[PDB]
Amino acid sequence: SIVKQMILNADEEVRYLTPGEIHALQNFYRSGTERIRLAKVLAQNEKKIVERATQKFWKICPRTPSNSGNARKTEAAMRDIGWYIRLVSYCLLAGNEKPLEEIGLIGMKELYNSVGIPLENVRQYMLCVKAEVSAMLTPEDAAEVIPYFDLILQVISSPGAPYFQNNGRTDWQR
Amino acid sequence: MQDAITALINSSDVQGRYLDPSSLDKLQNYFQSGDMRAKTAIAVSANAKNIVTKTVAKSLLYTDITAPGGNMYTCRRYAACVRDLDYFLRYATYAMLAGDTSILDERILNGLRETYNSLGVPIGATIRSVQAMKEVVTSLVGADAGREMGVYFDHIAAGLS
Amino acid sequence: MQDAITALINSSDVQGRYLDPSSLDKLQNYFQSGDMRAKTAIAVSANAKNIVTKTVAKSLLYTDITAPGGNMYTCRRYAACVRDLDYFLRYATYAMLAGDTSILDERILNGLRETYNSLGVPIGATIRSVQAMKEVVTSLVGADAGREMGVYFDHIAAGLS
Amino acid sequence: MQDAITALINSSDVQGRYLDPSSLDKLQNYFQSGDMRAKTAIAVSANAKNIVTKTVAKSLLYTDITAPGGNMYTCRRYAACVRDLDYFLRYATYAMLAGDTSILDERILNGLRETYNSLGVPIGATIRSVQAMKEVVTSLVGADAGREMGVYFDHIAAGL
Amino acid sequence: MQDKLTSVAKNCDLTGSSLNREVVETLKEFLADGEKRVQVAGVIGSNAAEIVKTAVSLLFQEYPELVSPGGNAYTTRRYNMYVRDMNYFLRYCSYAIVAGDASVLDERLLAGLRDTFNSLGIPLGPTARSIQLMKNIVKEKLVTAGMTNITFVDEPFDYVVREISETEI
Amino acid sequence: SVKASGGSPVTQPQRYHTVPVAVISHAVQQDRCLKNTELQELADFFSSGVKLLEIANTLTQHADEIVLAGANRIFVGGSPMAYLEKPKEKIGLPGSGYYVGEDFLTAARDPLPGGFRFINVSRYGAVRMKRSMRDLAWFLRYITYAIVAGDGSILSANVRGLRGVIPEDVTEATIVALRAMRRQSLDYFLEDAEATQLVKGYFDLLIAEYLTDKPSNQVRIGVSNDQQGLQLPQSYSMSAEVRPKFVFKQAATLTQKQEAIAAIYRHVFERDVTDTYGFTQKAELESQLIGGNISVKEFVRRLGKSRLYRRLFYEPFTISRAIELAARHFLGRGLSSREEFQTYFDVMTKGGLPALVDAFVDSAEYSDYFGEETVPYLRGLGQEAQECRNWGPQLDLFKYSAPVRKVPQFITLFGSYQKPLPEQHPYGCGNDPLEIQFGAIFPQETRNPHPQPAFFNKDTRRILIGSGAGSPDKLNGNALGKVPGSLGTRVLKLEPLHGHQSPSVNLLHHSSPAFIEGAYRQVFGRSLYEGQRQPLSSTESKLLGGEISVREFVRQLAKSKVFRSLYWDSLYVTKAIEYIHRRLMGRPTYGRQEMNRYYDICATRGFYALIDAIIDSPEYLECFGENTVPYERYVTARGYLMRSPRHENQLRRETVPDKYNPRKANWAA
Amino acid sequence: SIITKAIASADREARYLSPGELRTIRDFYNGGENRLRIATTLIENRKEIVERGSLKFWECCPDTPSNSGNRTYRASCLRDQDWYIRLIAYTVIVGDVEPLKDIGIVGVKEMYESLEIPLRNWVECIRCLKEVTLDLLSREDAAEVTPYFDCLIQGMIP
Ligand SMILES: *[C@H](C)[C@H]1/C(=C/c2[nH]c(/C=C3N=C(/C=C4\NC(=O)C(CC)=C4C)C(C)=C\3CCC(=O)O)c(CCC(=O)O)c2C)NC(=O)[C@@H]1C
Ligand SMILES: *[C@H](C)[C@H]1/C(=C/c2[nH]c(/C=C3N=C(/C=C4\NC(=O)C(CC)=C4C)C(C)=C\3CCC(=O)O)c(CCC(=O)O)c2C)NC(=O)[C@@H]1C
Ligand SMILES: *[C@H](C)[C@H]1/C(=C/c2[nH]c(/C=C3N=C(/C=C4\NC(=O)C(CC)=C4C)C(C)=C\3CCC(=O)O)c(CCC(=O)O)c2C)NC(=O)[C@@H]1C
Ligand SMILES: *[C@H](C)[C@H]1/C(=C/c2[nH]c(/C=C3N=C(/C=C4\NC(=O)C(CC)=C4C)C(C)=C\3CCC(=O)O)c(CCC(=O)O)c2C)NC(=O)[C@@H]1C
Ligand SMILES: *[C@H](C)[C@H]1/C(=C/c2[nH]c(/C=C3N=C(/C=C4\NC(=O)C(CC)=C4C)C(C)=C\3CCC(=O)O)c(CCC(=O)O)c2C)NC(=O)[C@@H]1C
Ligand SMILES: *[C@H](C)[C@H]1/C(=C/c2[nH]c(/C=C3N=C(/C=C4\NC(=O)C(CC)=C4C)C(C)=C\3CCC(=O)O)c(CCC(=O)O)c2C)NC(=O)[C@@H]1C
Ligand SMILES: *[C@H](C)[C@H]1/C(=C/c2[nH]c(/C=C3N=C(/C=C4\NC(=O)C(CC)=C4C)C(C)=C\3CCC(=O)O)c(CCC(=O)O)c2C)NC(=O)[C@@H]1C
Ligand SMILES: CCC1=C(C)/C(=C/C2=NC(=C\c3[nH]c(/C=C4\NC(=O)[C@H](C)[C@H]4CC)c(C)c3CCC(=O)O)/C(CCC(=O)O)=C2C)NC1=O
Ligand SMILES: CCC1=C(C)/C(=C/C2=NC(=C\c3[nH]c(/C=C4\NC(=O)[C@H](C)[C@H]4CC)c(C)c3CCC(=O)O)/C(CCC(=O)O)=C2C)NC1=O
Repeated sequence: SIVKQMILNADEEVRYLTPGEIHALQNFYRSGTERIRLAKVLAQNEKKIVERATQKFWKICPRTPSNSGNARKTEAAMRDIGWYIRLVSYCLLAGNEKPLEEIGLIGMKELYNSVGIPLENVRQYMLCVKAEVSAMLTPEDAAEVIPYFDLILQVISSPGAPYFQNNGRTDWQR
Repeated sequence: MQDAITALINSSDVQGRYLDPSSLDKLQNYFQSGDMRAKTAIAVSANAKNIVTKTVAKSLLYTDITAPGGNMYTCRRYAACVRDLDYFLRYATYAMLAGDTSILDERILNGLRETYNSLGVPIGATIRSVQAMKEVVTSLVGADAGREMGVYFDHIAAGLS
Repeated sequence: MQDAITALINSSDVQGRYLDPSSLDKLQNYFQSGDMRAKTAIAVSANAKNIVTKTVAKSLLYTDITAPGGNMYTCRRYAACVRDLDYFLRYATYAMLAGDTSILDERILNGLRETYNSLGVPIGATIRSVQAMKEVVTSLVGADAGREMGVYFDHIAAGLS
Repeated sequence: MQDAITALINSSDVQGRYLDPSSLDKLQNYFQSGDMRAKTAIAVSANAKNIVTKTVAKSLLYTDITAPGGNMYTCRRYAACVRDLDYFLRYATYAMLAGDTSILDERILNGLRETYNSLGVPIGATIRSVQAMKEVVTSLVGADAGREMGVYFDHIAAGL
Repeated sequence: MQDKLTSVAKNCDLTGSSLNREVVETLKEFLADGEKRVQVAGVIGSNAAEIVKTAVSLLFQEYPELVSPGGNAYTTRRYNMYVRDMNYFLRYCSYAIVAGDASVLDERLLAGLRDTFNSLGIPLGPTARSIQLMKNIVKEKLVTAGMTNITFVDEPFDYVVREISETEI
Repeated sequence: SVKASGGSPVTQPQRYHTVPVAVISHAVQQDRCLKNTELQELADFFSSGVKLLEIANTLTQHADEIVLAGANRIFVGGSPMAYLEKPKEKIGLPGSGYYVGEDFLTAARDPLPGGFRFINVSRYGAVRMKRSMRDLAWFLRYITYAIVAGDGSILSANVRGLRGVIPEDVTEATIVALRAMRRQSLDYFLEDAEATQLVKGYFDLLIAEYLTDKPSNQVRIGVSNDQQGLQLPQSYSMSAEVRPKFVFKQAATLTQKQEAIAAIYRHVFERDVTDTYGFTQKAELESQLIGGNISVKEFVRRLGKSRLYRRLFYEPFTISRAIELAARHFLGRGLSSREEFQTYFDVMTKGGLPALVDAFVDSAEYSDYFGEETVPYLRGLGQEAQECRNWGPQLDLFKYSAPVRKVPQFITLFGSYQKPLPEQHPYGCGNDPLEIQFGAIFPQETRNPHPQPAFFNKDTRRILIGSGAGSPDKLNGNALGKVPGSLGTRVLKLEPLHGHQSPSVNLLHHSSPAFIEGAYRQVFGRSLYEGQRQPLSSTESKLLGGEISVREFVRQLAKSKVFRSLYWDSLYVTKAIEYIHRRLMGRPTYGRQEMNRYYDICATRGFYALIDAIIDSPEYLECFGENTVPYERYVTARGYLMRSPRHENQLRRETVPDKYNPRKANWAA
Repeated sequence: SIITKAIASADREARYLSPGELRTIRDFYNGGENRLRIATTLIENRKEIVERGSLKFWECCPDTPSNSGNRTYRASCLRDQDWYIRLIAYTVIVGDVEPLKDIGIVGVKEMYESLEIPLRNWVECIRCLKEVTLDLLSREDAAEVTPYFDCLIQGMIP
């Protein structure tokens, strides 16, 4: 959380929190009710967002482990997406991205390499999830929540799309 | 020495490209401001002696700097301080006309601190005098042209500090 | 500077004694190699500009150094690099004639590194250019004289690092 | 650090072409000489102390630099000179095994002139010592192996 | 490193003019654009990988010899270094946009950059071109997001170019 | 803004691994000759080199067939080999003799994966097709390179992370093509079972490493808020040379423990100096390490506090240089910022050298990198992401000549980063002579090196302190200058001469020998020896008879062989230019404009043309005319300060009380 | 400042500024105008603050070098009081103790021990100045200003 980060920074330098850090903490405390409301909103819309995002993702990328005819793989993919939405809600509550980093971002690429899931498929799935979250939430709620999904995407966005050394045609598949 | 146009041309030339629309817009801004720059140069040239007189009066006179044992004591050192203020005013006017601070980097601030420390010239008093000169010039040429000249006065002062 | 004969003379002179038989043998070796040194000097003098042209073509052309924004970009910087290469070739010929690298240390290398660092000249690129020049000279002259000149080219390259 | 194979691969790769017959011939010569190069590396590793002893005896002992006021005076500076000679021999062996002089340019000549000039070590005496070491190595490991070691000995000497 | 407010506050004591009218006016002008600076930084951070990828692809389009044999972007090792360094530049430019001051660029990006690039043979022309491409892409994204007065976004990138490019005139 | 430069060391980063390079690098970093096992490895590699060359030649001769086999497996609806661009030889380069004279006209005359979809050549585009074909040919070429090098590193470092750089849409296709190529390659031996094994291994390594999906960058987290965090792609680490890391284990045999201890000595002392200096107390420390009482961390801490470390890396150096060296010895890296130097300087001021050693060893960074059992090792280029701010200083610190430089290299650069251009010659501090009466005294680059280059552009103009010398008529424009040791109005001037013999006693301000000696003392800085004036006697006569002016006499003096030997023959060219300019013009050059002009004159025509250019300059005529011997008119800041060593007049330090009954409380009982 | 602290924290981890840090920075940029108004109030009233506080300080701490009959000592003490009031105003502009700490808290004990000026007398003077300042500020503005006085006092206590 932000309070934990301030305390760790102060303890590293062996000093009490400065007045500015205390004022930032007070602002964070004052924003707590709105943060909790946003987290509740995200929690209540988890299942429908996941379902719609899965539909869009299967429409986009069919050649995926979650669309290989295995029910276990489909359940696991939907569960992973729900987990990432849950971590984003944790970030909303905590005031920073540390829950996301410490639960689902550090080592995420290594985990998916070991499990066997292509990370571009994960990126496309998360883009679909971000689109669904933007569609469902109000513009303010989206403006507050989407940055964490963009933070997730930034981890698994390189190397990859876009590609510009082409003629722009996508029908070359044959 | 580079002015605004030469700086834009240099930035485009290292890339081997013609001036992009952003640099062309900057060039048009410089051309539009050229008339005000010429007017400010004329105004500062017409009042250079008075500007330096007021700067010395409001920042250096009747202090311990002009007293015996001060760095502006004796006529030679007083004249040298006035000459230095003339230098700063003239080169700030040059930089304002060019729209670029490179002239101050290459001809004013290079080795200025070492030279002043070698001679014993007070750096803080020089910075305060430059601030006073900026205030005088702003009162003389107005708020907008005053701020434009103050950009280069502040560049000199920041280089001295 | 100082050549082979002067080097042996000074080695004997710091001890205050005549040249010992080993120094006499070294002097005889230099005297016998003088003919080859003169022929190599003639060959390098005849084709100096061609040698530098081949060096630039081999090591510098069509690289990012001559591209816009590079250090050999613009005609003045290209000509300055060519001038430095001409200096290197002429002084390598001098050192080969003298049989000693003393002139290279005195005239070329004592301050070249700091000068290049101040100018932003890529030292790795100029070392590669000097090695390419050594290759060009050894192709023009021969193997034995090419190796003799490459001794001093290698000394220049080592002094540049 | 770069060996002959790296140099040839890089020269072919800069122009984006496979190994032409000239580069294949150079690589073949390097590989075929590798047997005797490893043999003489073994011999030098076995006789490094003797090589340095003979070199010092025939190039530095009983001269002015050993008498008081010389740079090899005091046991500390004698040991430092012997250590420098060992360094030169070991890195010459490295450069021979690599078939390239990059190791010498990277870890010997890079800062050698500055070190010797700041400490006052005479360059000429060091050059004579390196020459004596080259002669001793040639007499120990044979004619051709001695010559291909002397190439790198001369590279070190010309670097100074 | 310092941000705009810290530098202005310290200069208030340094120059001896204290909190006069010009300082107050500059502070008010800077604080007027603070929310836009935060928004610009958020946009840059949310699209960093896309910006860097687009800029590097356009750079290789305008410098096709860079990826050819003998080029500096030749092989995936050097390609990855290109992407890494462009990410460095974008990150520190976003920092400078937030702070409103170029001291972060001076202390953590440009100090010794020329020495490193001369040591490694990194060409400065393509570096400036890639920085300008990233700047153009960021401006396009900001216009797409609906931002209007985003002149300050030009300041870091251009500045960095002026600091790394060689003197031609 | 950032004009200070730490210099650009010549670095040659490793791009891939070769068997000889790997073996020799491992031997080098341990400071010992090749082992028997390593020599055996080298011999085995060399004896097999002919077979590797034959394999690579076989693959090269059939490169078109192999690439065609790869391309035909994935491309349909076109001819892929039409898009394969071969390298083009650069013929007719300048100086090649291709064109004689200025005449240029006569020179001429395996099952596919499930659901695999092929790629339509026409719809894929020319750009992408050329990309693909060059990629296949490049893969084959690097496979032959790996075969010759004896190491697949050139593949692994260049295909890990390639997936995604090559579009993710075609990664599967790429694999298919590679496998096809592999098949074709294996069709070209079919009789060895060893060459086939090698080709199979290299192709499998390429496929396996290419299949890695977005490998994570190695992050270097800043150790404090004054240090930046960085990232290094895995390819850079893989291609770089390998650090042999030693881990001390109490269960290891005595020989392995002694090897780790030798590594500790080689790192902390830059060399195993323990035997040379009679470090007998080492034995006790070694026991405390071998028995497991203390760790490598405590062993290094005790080594840093030993008398040997103090003798080697504290006594010869100042506090700043000692801190800079201890950074390398206890952290394997140089100092990052001036704030880090400030903290370590405060630590050293408070507690001394043991406190500094404790601050280094007890830091979280030490335990992060070396923990308790790992021997400290040198970090740097290729081991982790490097900073630009300490690039040059750290590269120079890692060299063996680091303990030979006494002037600090980090705090000076870190201080000058925050400052404008220094007061120095545009070509560096080594191009500034001592401003003395005579003698060209310059800082030698290789002796006590302290060069501080700065990025002076061609238009910088130096600030000079006027000396105030000159005749009263040639004053009042720059009369505000005053420099100690200046003979103000004592300039040497000789009015030109205009059928009867002269009187016996005719007196000028200076007698003819006195004026000639003054001219010699100004041009040469000092009086010459007895016979040295012999070559110029006729010139002196022409000056006494009015044939030539003082300007021509000065020009002839500066053109003499004595002047050339004193100030040109054994001087760096621009150092000679600067000194001759100071002697003849009376001032240092302003900047790179004059320096470049005179350097070009020296390069094209030589020394005499340089003398002519200086003497014939309009400024020389303005300042000295035809009848005045030159004199010193400007000095630098340092030259001015060297002539002003007394400041007792400015230390005058800094009455009736202003309060009645001071230092008393109100309403005291 | 908090902007600089956030940028340094992000830089250490080689990451862009996170949404939470950006929200914090936006909040302080929003509060900048209020902090500027408070600092302007401090600056415009600095002479009365120093006058009243110095009179109170010489009442409560008479055995101090400034209150000893030396005109130079008294002038320097008053100059220092004005200096610290202005520094507190500037650090209020910034919004964090960093400028005031960098200019006049780090090494203040060493500087005034070299000058042979008791640091407890300085603590008493800063207490008097803080009381006088709090007399002319609202509680909300005092919540912004007082912690910098307290930081200075803590940095001055031996
Ligand atoms: C009196 C005969 C004439 C005159 C004089 C006048 N002077 C001032 C102010 C200053 N005078 C000096 C003089 C000197 N500084 C030096 O270093 C030396 C050499 C040792 C001298 C002679 C200076 C420095 C000042 C500035 C004030 C200060 O004390 O720092 C004034 C006052 C001008 C003003 O108030 O602006 C006057 C009037 N005036 C006459 O009418 C006489 C002809
Ligand atoms: C006046 C505001 C302050 C002051 C100044 C002072 N300066 C000098 C002497 C010199 N000033 C310079 C500066 C420059 N020369 C240049 O060419 C340029 C660039 C255009 C600059 C900035 C120099 C070189 C000198 C040395 C002497 C000379 O004129 O050549 C003095 C006299 C120092 C002496 O005793 O020699 C003084 C007093 N002093 C103050 O106290 C003011 C705050
Ligand atoms: C065309 C009008 C004439 C001509 C051209 C020609 N050029 C080259 C090669 C080079 N040209 C340059 C030019 C410049 N470099 C600079 O920095 C500037 C200032 C902006 C200029 C004009 C350079 C550096 C080269 C070298 C190659 C490189 O770019 O690295 C050639 C040589 C081609 C070859 O390799 O043989 C030629 C022929 N030829 C004509 O017939 C015209 C008269
Ligand atoms: C060519 C191989 C490389 C190259 C060179 C280059 N040099 C300059 C400019 C200068 N070089 C020198 C060096 C010397 N000074 C000496 O005394 C000697 C020995 C006689 C040498 C070799 C000097 C003095 C200059 C003058 C700088 C000036 O313009 O005043 C340049 C021009 C740099 C500029 O900024 O204009 C260049 C390009 N650069 C390369 O990239 C080649 C690898
Ligand atoms: C006599 C007690 C023992 C003995 C000695 C011995 N020494 C040499 C030759 C040399 N001795 C030295 C000694 C020193 N150099 C120093 O700097 C110092 C410190 C002050 C000392 C003690 C050196 C350098 C030499 C080399 C020759 C020279 O002096 O130039 C020899 C001859 C070696 C040879 O093979 O020529 C001998 C025999 N030998 C014994 O058996 C005694 C126990
Ligand atoms: C012996 C042939 C001559 C000699 C040498 C001498 N050297 C030193 C000191 C040093 N020598 C080096 C050289 C290197 N160290 C390395 O690691 C490498 C690369 C492998 C090299 C080339 C160094 C670094 C030093 C300084 C550290 C040290 O003292 O060990 C000395 C001592 C100098 C002193 O006064 O301290 C000497 C005497 N001197 C001669 O006269 C011989 C001709
Ligand atoms: C004699 C007591 C000792 C001695 C002296 C010595 N000096 C030189 C050469 C130079 N001496 C100087 C000194 C000065 N430069 C100045 O400007 C002044 C003030 C007027 C002085 C005193 C300089 C610059 C030189 C350099 C050469 C020159 O003459 O220009 C030498 C010659 C050294 C050489 O290698 O040329 C000597 C021998 N040496 C001793 O051993 C005596 C104890
Ligand atoms: C080890 C040797 C090596 C190789 C081969 C390599 C490949 C490589 N292929 C690239 C691009 C590319 N490569 C391909 C295509 C393909 N590539 C294939 O191997 C397939 C056969 C084919 C698809 C069927 C395309 C389409 C691009 C351009 C991607 C873009 O749009 O950016 C790039 C990016 C640079 C550029 O765009 O020019 C690299 C570095 N890198 C290396 O270091
Ligand atoms: C935060 C400030 C900072 C910078 C900028 C920086 C740059 C930097 N770029 C490097 C590499 C590299 N950088 C590039 C390429 C380029 N680089 C560019 O900025 C261009 C876009 C492109 C050329 C046009 C390449 C090709 C390499 C590898 C060089 C090699 O082949 O060894 C390296 C050496 C490897 C390392 O240790 O990371 C450094 C230090 N380091 C820093 O700390």
